[PDB]
Amino acid sequence: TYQYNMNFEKLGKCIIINNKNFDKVTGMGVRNGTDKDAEALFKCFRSLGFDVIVYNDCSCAKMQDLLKKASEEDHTNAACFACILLSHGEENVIYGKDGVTPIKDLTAHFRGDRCKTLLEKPKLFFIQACRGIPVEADFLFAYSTVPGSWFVQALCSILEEHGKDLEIMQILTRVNDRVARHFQIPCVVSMLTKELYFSQ
Amino acid sequence: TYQYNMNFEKLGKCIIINNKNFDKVTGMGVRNGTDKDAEALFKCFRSLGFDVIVYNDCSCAKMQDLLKKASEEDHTNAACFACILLSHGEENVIYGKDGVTPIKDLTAHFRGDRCKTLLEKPKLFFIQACIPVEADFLFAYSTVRGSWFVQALCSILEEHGKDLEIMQILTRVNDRVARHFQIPCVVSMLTKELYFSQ
Ligand SMILES: *SCCNC(=O)c1cc2cc(F)ccc2[nH]1
Ligand SMILES: *SCCNC(=O)c1cc2cc(F)ccc2[nH]1
Repeated sequence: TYQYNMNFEKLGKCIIINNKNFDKVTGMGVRNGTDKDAEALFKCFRSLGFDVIVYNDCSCAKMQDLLKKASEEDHTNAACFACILLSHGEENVIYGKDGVTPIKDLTAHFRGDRCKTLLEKPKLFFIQACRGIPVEADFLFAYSTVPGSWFVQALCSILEEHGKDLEIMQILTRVNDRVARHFQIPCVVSMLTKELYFSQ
Repeated sequence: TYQYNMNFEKLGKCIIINNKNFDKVTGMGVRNGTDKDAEALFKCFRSLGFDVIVYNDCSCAKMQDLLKKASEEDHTNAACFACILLSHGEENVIYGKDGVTPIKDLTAHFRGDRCKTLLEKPKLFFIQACIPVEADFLFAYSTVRGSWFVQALCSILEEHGKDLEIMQILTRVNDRVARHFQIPCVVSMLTKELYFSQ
């Protein structure tokens, strides 16, 4: 078929990492408005049919252990997997509370060879990294650099109105448009091999 | 307004850089089959409706001037623009005949403002090598008859280039080369849906 099979017991997991406060040492300030993002997103993704977990002010070691343990779960009865990262960022790196880890190490755990239960299933990453290569099939990255957040608000609004009738590329194209109309722009890196509808 | 407005005199320009033979001083081999690639691409994109021109074994400066002059042209009557790159590739950089040149420098000429006539219109880059940012750019990037990527892109486009949206085409391309076994990507900064008709 031309779209991902969605006939599973569940839609799948949605991990939200909400980093607001950072250790003085990192020279990063409070990320005001992120709670509003985190909350809109969890409500939104809950409503699509995801099982949402929300983590807050995580260390670098937590974000790593967190995701690794998620990648070691049994995803057989799930349609897909989503992870949302709201934090500080610089080229190819995301901030924990105590430092900096490469976005690539975070996503690497969900790789065909190390996460057999999610093979041929979409793995979704929405990164909202304010202050500034995992090349494998069925990955998708929605990265935004624009400083709740415009990107996050737009994602949520389009998703709650069209989440069940549009394909992700359509959703995220529309998102790109309105963070663009508010006037930087978000992007989308797709390695997807089918079309993705969150419905049945 | 959910789709890019295609109502113009022409679809637009489509430059093809087809680098096969490389200057000794780079120790880069003959890219056999890149000619079957470039011919496949020419016929396909011409059939979509692009004004296609093919340039062979371009040097680094040729590639730069090609694209700068290209951006300097008047694009008032065109729906969009498309560049296809067939070469050797490393990290964020293409090869000319006479060495290497960074991808971004090629697209820099087409930015939001340096090419005011292409503003609000899709600039498509199809790269087959073996940042940067901005509204209405799209990259289809691959690593490896001709290459599996090209062969897939041409077949799907020959068949659905007139009824499917750009992202649907490229997703099918992705799936197709994946079936053969690396995987092509799509970087999208598009703000609308893209159809090659109406
Ligand atoms: S929002 C994605 C950020 N930029 C990239 O990751 C990127 C740009 C680009 C351009 C190319 F020609 C090929 C690959 C590529 N990745
Ligand atoms: S074909 C593109 C290869 N990888 C990238 O260019 C890439 C991956 C990635 C992941 C992100 F979270 C953000 C941007 C990004 N570009």
